[PDB]
Amino acid sequence: EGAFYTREYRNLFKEFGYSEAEIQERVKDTWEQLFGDNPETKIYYEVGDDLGYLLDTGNLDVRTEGMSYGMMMAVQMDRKDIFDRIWNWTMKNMYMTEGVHAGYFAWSCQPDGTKNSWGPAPDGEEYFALALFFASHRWGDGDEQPFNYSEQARKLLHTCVHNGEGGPGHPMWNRDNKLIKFIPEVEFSDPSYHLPHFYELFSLWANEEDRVFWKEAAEASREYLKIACHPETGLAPEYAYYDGTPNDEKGYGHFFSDSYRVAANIGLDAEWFGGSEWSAEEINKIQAFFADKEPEDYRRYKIDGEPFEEKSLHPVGLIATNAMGSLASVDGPYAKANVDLFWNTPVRTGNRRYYDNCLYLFAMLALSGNFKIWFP
Ligand SMILES: O[C@@H]1[C@@H](O)[C@H](O)OC[C@H]1O
Ligand code: NI
Repeated sequence: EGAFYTREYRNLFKEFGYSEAEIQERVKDTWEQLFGDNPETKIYYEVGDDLGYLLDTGNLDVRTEGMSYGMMMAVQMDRKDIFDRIWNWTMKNMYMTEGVHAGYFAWSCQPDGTKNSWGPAPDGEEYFALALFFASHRWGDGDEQPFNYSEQARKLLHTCVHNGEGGPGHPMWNRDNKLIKFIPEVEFSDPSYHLPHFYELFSLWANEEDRVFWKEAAEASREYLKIACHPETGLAPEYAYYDGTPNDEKGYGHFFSDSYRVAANIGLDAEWFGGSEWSAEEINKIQAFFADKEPEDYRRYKIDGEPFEEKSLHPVGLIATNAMGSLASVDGPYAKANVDLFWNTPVRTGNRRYYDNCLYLFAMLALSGNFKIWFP
């Protein structure tokens, strides 16, 4: 039974022989390297006395993906000051009050706050919402907006499901199949975007009129992942049609950057809401596929396993996600090897560190039993 029921979180590092002391030190060090004053590795930048943001070092922009990640990270680390700085920046510079996407958040902004687009990224919206629910539960709803956390979360999720009824907007979930979409105006998805465990919680805290829908979304996402992941390799494409097959129209139909998060999501869902036969077997397939492969040689692969000449742009993130997946198969034949590989992998430096490091800290929290559900 998941931690949702027991309220006890598995410390996989510890179960695999690591000392509690070293684990505690490592988790804190990972945090400082990302949010502290460590230019070579940090991804979080403070601005003034009330603003802050995560920088996509590789594209020199601020993404809701990063901001939502930063907020989730801050609440897990019980750092309201960081959470508030980031959320404040998001509402001030990313929240859109105009255009067909009003009510959502511009997916990419320049460091000075200027919007690069008026299009949103659904995976950011879903992270903002849960992060906000957790903030409300850990610290309580702030008196002045937009710090009225739970109200902002329910408000945002309302838009995500009902947008397009009272106007020209589009919902972020297809109302018929209950599946999250790549972006509001398309009818296809992105496997890494599916977070059944997040929806389960939304089915408890979102507006009551949508609680049934969210329970249905969680179930729909679990089924979706079964058809999206290759049956032999376990690899999922970055983009995929609702039918499950890859959408390679623009080159996103293979196993690359986006895809890595699938294994992490499966792991966290298993820890929160319980393991499943499918999840364990899925992780065993992915890890098995990488068992005879060296990090320095990780490539972009077709989901059937065929290798491209191109190397993985974020091999450290891949390592972190495969390790985090071990939560869905603690007795798997490669579980220990993956956790050890991650432990022996340093936080990344360079202009491509952003994505790797985000996946890195999430894996560190989850594997140490510190990526928890915060109840009212
Ligand atoms: O924003 C991320 C980008 O920084 C990385 O390079 O590829 C995956 C994206 O999600
Ligand atoms: Ni030590």
